Amino acid sequence: MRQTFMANESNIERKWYVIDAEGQTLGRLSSEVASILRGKNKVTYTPHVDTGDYVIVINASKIEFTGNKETDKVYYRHSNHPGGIKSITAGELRRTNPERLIENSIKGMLPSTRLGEKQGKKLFVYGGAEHPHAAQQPENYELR
Amino acid sequence: MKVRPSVKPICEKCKVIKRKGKVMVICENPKHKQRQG
Amino acid sequence: TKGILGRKIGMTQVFGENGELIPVTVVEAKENVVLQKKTVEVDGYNAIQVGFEDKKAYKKDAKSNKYANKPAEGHAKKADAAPKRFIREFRNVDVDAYEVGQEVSVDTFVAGDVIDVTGVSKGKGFQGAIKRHGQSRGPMSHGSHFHRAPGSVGMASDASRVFKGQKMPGRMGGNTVTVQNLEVVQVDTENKVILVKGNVPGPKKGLVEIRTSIKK
Amino acid sequence: SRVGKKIIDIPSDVTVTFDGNHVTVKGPKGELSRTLNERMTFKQEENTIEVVRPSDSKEDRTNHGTTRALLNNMVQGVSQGYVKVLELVGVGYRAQMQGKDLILNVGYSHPVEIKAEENITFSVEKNTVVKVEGISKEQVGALASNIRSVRPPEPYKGKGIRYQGEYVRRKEGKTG
RNA sequence: UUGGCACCUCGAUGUCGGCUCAUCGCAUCCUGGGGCUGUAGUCGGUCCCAAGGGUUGGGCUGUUCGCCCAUUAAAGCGGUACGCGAGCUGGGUUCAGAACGUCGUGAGACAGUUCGGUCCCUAUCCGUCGUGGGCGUAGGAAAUUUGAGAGGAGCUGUCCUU
RNA sequence: GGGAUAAGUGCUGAAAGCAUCUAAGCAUGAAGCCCCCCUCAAGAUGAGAUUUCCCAACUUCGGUUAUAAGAUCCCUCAAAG
Ligand SMILES: [Mg+2]
Ligand SMILES: [Mg+2]
Ligand SMILES: [Mg+2]
Ligand SMILES: [Mg+2]
Ligand SMILES: [Mg+2]
Ligand SMILES: [Mg+2]
Ligand SMILES: [Mg+2]
Ligand SMILES: [Mg+2]
Ligand SMILES: [Mg+2]
Ligand SMILES: [Mg+2]
Ligand SMILES: [Mg+2]
Ligand SMILES: [Zn+2]
Repeated sequence: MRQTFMANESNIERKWYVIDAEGQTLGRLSSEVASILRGKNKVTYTPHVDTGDYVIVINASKIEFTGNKETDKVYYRHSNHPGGIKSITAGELRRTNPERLIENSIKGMLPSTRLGEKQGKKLFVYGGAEHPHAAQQPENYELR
Repeated sequence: MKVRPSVKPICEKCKVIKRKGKVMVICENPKHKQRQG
Repeated sequence: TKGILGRKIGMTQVFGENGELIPVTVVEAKENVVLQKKTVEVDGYNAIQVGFEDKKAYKKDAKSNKYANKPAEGHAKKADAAPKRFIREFRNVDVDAYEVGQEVSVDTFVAGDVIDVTGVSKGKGFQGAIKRHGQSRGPMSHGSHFHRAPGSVGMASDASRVFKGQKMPGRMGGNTVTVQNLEVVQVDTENKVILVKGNVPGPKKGLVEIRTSIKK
Repeated sequence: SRVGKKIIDIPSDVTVTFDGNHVTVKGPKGELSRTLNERMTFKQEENTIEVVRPSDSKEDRTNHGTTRALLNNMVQGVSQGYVKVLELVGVGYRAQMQGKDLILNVGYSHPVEIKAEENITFSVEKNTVVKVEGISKEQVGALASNIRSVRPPEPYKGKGIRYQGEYVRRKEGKTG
């Protein structure tokens, strides 16, 4: 007998969290944030609807790497023009666009589906210690 | 500079060192400068 | 660093101090007025907006761009100026040296100033690869059936596609072009004209922007 | 690490004060401040200092040695200072002082100007002996190296700028 | 590269060279930066970094190669169906004619030669180059704009002076 | 011209009392890398910014309406096609 609860927009409640990148390892913070965005921490998780929460990441500029990734982890992209490969090291990207660094790390951990894109839109990243979303009244969230 | 897979002393004054992950020989004789590669 | 807007009148020549023949373009740059002052505080960057060539005042049933519409009339009236035909920003000047509503006379430039001139190049319409991209023709004889065609557009199975940037027939000209390091040969304040050494982009009557040369 | 274990003598006129990792040494000639390895402890005796490493790991031994050497260098720099002497070889190769800066004429079509830095003094003797004096051993070495690299010694006649005690290998020039 | 194998294609995957258009690798021809030299200097030798750009006209031959003439900073080596024939040519080469040498009794034959000899196609889709319309961008509009991104450019001689 | 680098060149420096460009630390160093220069660019759906313009009646009171600012049809044209 079919009795499985299914979440839908009428009964989904999305909260706002703030997570501090400072002193956190890029990938580990990223995987936990991705779970939050997908709603994997809710008992009402329902795969075909977004049951996840909003996440603000602050102090992205203080995210940290292990090993020699600062100079040796290289992000490549292609402009779809012949020879159009462009690269930037993880350290340089942390210096010049830490927000993008975190955003790409997290979004690489979400499904490439319409729903996954939508869920990734609930992430807001800031290099410094401030965010402009006091109106959403976000709660501090402790990793792990 | 000698760049070659076989880096080793050529005279008794040659000194095997390691710089930036590379085996090298430094010597008073410049001919004996070697870098593994 | 200085800036002004004018219309291209046409080309002529002048004889220099040693009798050298100097080709010149005549640029009429009357009726330049500073309409707006943009700042990092308000706009996020510093620049002066200059309006050039008075157009007619607003009227009820206007049918052409000759008559300023109400938004434009309000914008210019805020600067206390008549509405203008062309409006462009100069970021290369010091905003503190200008006041809104101020005139920008051709005398801002002096003979010998090195300048960059920007315009929209003449349009040519739909053009083929020989003209548009300067490619070589095929043979005109020896049995050829290849004269003005563009030639091979790719290779083979690798890559089974044409790469972006392939040069092909299409619309030609009508592009923004900057010519660097021209010279102000002469300034005629009575006629409101600047004689620029050499040639500049665009048809006659075309809008041209003159700035202090960026390279120095 | 014997170098690490070795104790540092403090002259009476030199005062060493620690602020966590950061340390600063004052003396007759000047003040030197720097941040040392955070895992090294300091036994600050009234007349002497000792460096203590927590473990015997490779990293601890290496950093113990370098920390002791650096602190000793700071103390001796404030006390006695450091000097490096270069000399000019070659006819027409000369040096002189344009105030505090040093201008060298060494076989180039232009003179070479070396701007003096804070805590550093240049002195020219006989127009052919430059000497760099400072409290920072590192800074003295760096500036002496720059002066030498303006035109280092060449092997066929020894011409150029050398450290006064430097040994310059010599090669025979023209041969049949 | 010469081959080996015979796995896709024989209800067809057009084959050499050239032309047009390129594009990529770097094991770098020039130019830039270096170490060693049996580097005096001017030149060189050898090795390392480096792919940004640049890297010629002619004689002969179907030729690719190659030799030669004259230049150049240099006249790089390779991949892309030995790039590119629904983009071009069609000189070579493997249809029918004819002939020589040769082989064959003969019909004929020869990775021997010789003269001659039909290169079709109105672009549906992706791709590419241009150019419009819709809606979106939480009111409807006119102008001026930031620049996330993307594209372009990137070469070199000689002479004077020191 | 600027920033960061390659091969290199070094300073200080221990592990390893010496030596040592390297481990910590600090310099310097290519037509190359990121910029500087030129062009496009907010369908950048993350759709940004500034200035100026328009602004009422009727409503089953959710909403609607022709109109406003504005832009077009049509027409005379060219620097555009
Ligand atoms: Mg050997
Ligand atoms: Mg031709
Ligand atoms: Mg024809
Ligand atoms: Mg078939
Ligand atoms: Mg290489
Ligand atoms: Mg002939
Ligand atoms: Mg082929
Ligand atoms: Mg084809
Ligand atoms: Mg034929
Ligand atoms: Mg026959
Ligand atoms: Mg017979
Ligand atoms: Zn030796």
